[PDB]
Amino acid sequence: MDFTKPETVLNLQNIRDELVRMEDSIIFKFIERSHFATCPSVYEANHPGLEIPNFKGSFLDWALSNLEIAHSRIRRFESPDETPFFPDKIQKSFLPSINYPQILAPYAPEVNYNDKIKKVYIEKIIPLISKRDGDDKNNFGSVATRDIECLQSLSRRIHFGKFVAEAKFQSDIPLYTKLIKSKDVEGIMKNITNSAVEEKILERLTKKAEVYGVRITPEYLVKIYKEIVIPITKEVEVEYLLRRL
Amino acid sequence: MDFTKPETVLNLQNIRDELVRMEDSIIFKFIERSHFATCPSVYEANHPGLEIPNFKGSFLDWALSNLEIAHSRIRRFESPDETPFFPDKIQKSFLPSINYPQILAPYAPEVNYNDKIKKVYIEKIIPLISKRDGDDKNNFGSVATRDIECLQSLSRRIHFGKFVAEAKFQSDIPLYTKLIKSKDVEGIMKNITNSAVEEKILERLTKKAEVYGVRITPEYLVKIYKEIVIPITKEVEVEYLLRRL
Ligand SMILES: N[C@@H](Cc1ccc(O)cc1)C(=O)O
Ligand SMILES: N[C@@H](Cc1ccc(O)cc1)C(=O)O
Repeated sequence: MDFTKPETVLNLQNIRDELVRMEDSIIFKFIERSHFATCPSVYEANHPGLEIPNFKGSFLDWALSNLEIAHSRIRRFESPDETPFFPDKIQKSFLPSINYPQILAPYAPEVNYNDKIKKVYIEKIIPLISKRDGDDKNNFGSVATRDIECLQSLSRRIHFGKFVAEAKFQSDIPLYTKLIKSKDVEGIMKNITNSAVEEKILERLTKKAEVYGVRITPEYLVKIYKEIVIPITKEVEVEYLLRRL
Repeated sequence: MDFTKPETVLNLQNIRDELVRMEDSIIFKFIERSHFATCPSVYEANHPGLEIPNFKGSFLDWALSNLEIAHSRIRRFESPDETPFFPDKIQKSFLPSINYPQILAPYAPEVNYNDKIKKVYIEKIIPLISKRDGDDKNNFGSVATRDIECLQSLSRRIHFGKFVAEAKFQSDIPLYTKLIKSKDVEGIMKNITNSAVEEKILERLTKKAEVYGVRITPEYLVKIYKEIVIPITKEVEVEYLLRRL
């Protein structure tokens, strides 16, 4: 797959493979973060305790923004692959700009979920995967980096659902146009996902978790994933598809 | 293991576990980088082609330094765990300084291998693990990040050999003092490593590689590791130990 070649992106088996790569990650990112306590202070807004000059926003926010700025000068946020959490602060690169051919529909950028992702990460995911609850002041830096990477993995995967949904639409125009025209959510819902194949994916994902690393059993993790992360993946697909005509 | 508790660091089973975590990584970092071409320009000194203002040094150097500066403000380079590649440019943190009790001998900082690590990475490792040779200009940023992470994993592991060797020395003072006093390298050599246990580690490591991802077979990779990386690990142990009295 290459984002400079539409045909290679819209290819179903290719995306199929890409996801396997971007879904295994989120799982590896979670297993990493699961070695630290909850560290509420790392998220409490306005960074209570850290003397950050006029910064307003959690410690996590400062760190993530700070690291997104550093990562941008090397073209990280120019690929249709990446969507930053702080667009208003990412710098430009001293490397040549790459011509990425249009693949998705124009409105595509309007379909952004970043703020939702971080909200479920911090409120719903963290409490479940932490080693324990409480601030671990000697690891605020380690923990913060972990979140930034778990946020980065959740985003890229979730937002890749526009390509996943665009490839699908185009794989069967006649079918989707009808579903879309009748604003039939559930119709769309059942055609972009096969229970038979989704489960085998999760069965594979569980096996990876165990062999990788790991209080949190492999199967329990895959369910945290299946029940809090998956639903958001599909919200991007149906939103995109509905306004596709 | 906690670097604020000497007893928990010097603990043999703990380090045993830590390595398993820091050795599996290097392997995951290699499998990642193995999806890109060699990109010689990314290493060619003085960055031929990239208009970097008075910078002198490869593109990799600019990137790595740039990202080490960003990672430092969150205490990354204060833990006895991390040793930067560009000490003369890492900033300070706006977070409280952590009191890390002395564990290793005073001369410890003199035993630095960073420049060797990057030299074997770029000249010996890259040519073997790349998908192919040649510049892949549309990925110089992706590739560069991969190296930074493979450099970061190689370092932390290799330099952790001072703790690994200090724990050993202290685990059997009488034994090591004799070996050291006679400047008996091979003696030291055979006592810090058991062929029986080293192989089981590699056997385990191979299994991980396969299940993780993967031209480069799992077993072939583990050998690249065993033959170019391991030797440097032991060079840190014997150097440290020799000047331990
Ligand atoms: N664990 C230390 C040092 C550290 C910080 C950030 C890192 O990415 C790595 C290590 C801290 O949290 O202060
Ligand atoms: N692959 C693109 C964008 C990119 C850069 C750096 C990254 O960390 C990620 C993506 C590039 O190399 O320019």
